[PDB]
Amino acid sequence: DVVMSQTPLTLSVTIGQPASISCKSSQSLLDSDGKTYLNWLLQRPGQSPKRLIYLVSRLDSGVPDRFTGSGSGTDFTLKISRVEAEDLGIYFCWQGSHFPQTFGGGTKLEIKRADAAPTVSIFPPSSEQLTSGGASVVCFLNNFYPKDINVKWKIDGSERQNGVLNSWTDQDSKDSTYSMSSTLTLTKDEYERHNSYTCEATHKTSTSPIVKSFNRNEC
Amino acid sequence: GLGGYMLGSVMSRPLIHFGNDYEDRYYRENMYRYPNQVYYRPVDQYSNQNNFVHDCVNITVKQHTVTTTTKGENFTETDIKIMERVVEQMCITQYQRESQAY
Amino acid sequence: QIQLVQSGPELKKPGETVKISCKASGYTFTNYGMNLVKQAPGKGFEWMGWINTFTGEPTYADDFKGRFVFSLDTSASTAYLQINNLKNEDTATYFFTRGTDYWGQGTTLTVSSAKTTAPSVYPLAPVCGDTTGSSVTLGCLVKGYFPEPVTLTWNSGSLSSGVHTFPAVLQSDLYTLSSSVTVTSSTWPSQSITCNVAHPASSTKVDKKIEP
Repeated sequence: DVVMSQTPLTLSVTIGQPASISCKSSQSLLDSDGKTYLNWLLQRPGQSPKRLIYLVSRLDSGVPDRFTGSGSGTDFTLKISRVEAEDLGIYFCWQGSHFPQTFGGGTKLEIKRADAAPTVSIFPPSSEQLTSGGASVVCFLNNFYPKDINVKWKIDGSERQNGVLNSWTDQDSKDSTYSMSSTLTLTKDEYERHNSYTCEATHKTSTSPIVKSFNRNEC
Repeated sequence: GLGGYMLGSVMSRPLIHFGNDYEDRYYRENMYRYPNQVYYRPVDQYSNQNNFVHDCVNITVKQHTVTTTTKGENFTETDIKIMERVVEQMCITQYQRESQAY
Repeated sequence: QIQLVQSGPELKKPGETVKISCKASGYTFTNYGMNLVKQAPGKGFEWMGWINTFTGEPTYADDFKGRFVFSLDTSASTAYLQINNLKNEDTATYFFTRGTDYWGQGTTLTVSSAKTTAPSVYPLAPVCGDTTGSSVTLGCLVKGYFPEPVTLTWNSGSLSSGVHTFPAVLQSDLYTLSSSVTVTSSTWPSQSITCNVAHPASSTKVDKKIEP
């Protein structure tokens, strides 16, 4: 079983610069019919993969000369001479030369952009959910960049980890930012035992955490 | 599908001519992506050559595009035009062979 | 207009069967070969085999030559993937592809004796920054459902700008998902913003208006 080793796992490049992705197979990809079936695909956020290159270096119609595929035998390279906002997404190789066909692990390509502080919003439990003995406090940290970020919850001033669930989005195609959602779930009993609930973000764009909170007394 | 269809032996690709220097260069540069053997039914099951050839071309081209695109390929309208022209010559030659071995 | 449209989400018990379909259009179906790909949760792509659309003959990768059947309906330009004697290991999203260039949207399959659980949908109204930037962010909390997937949209899809729908997370044996949409302070509560959700596995489809 030919193994496709794709590297690196992630790439972060500035628009206009070159990007290089490598894919090495454990065995020669030269098929019996004299051809080398190495394909390069791009899977944008929320989209189904789309092929950009077939037969190692042939471009599919519409694909700019910026992209070039090269190599032979076992060492292949997808190359983008000048990167741009539309290129962000996941790239991966797919060999169809041997049975069974195999896919590379993938290379997430990130396009750098100007720094953005997360826009933070906190939401108390909905009335509809309190009527059932459940209380969820949702906090959104939207459109930020770089991606490294840290959210912390505080109940009446004390850090809280139990009942916290987080979820992150991939880099956005439009503005190239990242978003995050943190949800603190507790029982209505406990929710009513405390007053102030806080959501704190830690991001490069600020020295002090970016805080957002409310008081159960709606005060 | 391919029932009753034999696979003929490999043969040298027909050197077809396109005086336009570009297509000639495109044919030479891409023939490795085209068939070098054909699919046909016993010659006795056809009245003439035109029938054998027309059937051989359609089956050979189709089998070729489905099996190669499975591995990763792209056949343009040029590729298709050149292929039919090339495979037709090979089928006529496959006809002669079958007719020679009675 | 080359497109591959697969059948919807599936929830099945261990030992049951499933027949997933893909209706192609936009090109000569029988001129291209079809590949089948599996993607386990969080895992990468795995090739299952292919189907000769001209011949109808299917070819299975070693791990799939036991309980998998690939078939066609040439006239309808439709491919089928059947999985017999379902096992938990079969839980994943499957794709049909035209050769190597085009992919279907995929169809998620979950296998567990666990019983379907509809999702609860709670609106999320402000309580902080009112008009400190004339921007307002609202949300929609979809919690406690099973199994994946679920579909969510704001106002029947009419509203899709400045909208973030996050990946779902396993509470314990239930999935929770949230979404937020930002709009201008004027626009709301002026105009009505509603959240639309649907949970296939349990024929659930709810709507929640967001109010102050």
